Amino acid sequence: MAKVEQVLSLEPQHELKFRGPFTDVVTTNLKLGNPTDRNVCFKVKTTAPRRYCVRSNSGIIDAGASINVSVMLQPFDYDPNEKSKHKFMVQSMFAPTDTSDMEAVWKEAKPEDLMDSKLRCVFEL
Repeated sequence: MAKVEQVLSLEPQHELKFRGPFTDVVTTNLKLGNPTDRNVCFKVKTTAPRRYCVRSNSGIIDAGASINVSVMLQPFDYDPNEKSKHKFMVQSMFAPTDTSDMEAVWKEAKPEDLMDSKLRCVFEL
């Protein structure tokens, strides 16, 4: 668990993308914890090769650990996947232009998010 109010309080849409996604707002706000459908846990690390974004729908909650902060060791956990070459703070090289956008998100407001959001969405593929 974590600061339900400080960290999980995602409802204040102020500054972020543009508005509240349909699936994300509900799924994110609804799933303020267990990100799986089956099994009892929070996260593990290793995941399955989907190349579409850790879904963790199968309830391989052990698979849905690299979702972000859920991890306990590292937000990247790219250990077993050197070919894929991953990293969370370092990810700005792989593409994530949003890294510089982090400060710009609140500084520039939505206008900056819309640009970096559309940019990351297209780059992510």
